[PDB]
Amino acid sequence: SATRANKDIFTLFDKKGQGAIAKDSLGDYLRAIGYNPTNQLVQDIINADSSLRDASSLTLDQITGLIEVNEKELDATT
Repeated sequence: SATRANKDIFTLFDKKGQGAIAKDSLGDYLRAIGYNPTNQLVQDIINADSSLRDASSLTLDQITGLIEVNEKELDATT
């Protein structure tokens, strides 16, 4: 995948200018970058993280730790 694509989609979904999109756009963001996972995959990687389990809005730097770190499995979706 490409990190540039994540930056364009994250800021586009960030219509407030705070550097953080709500947690209701996670799946809507993976599709715009190339990932087509499901709620079971999305919920399993979120609730499994004590920091993202209840995070209000992931920042641009937070998504990078969820795409690169899960680059093999998300890319395998596909």
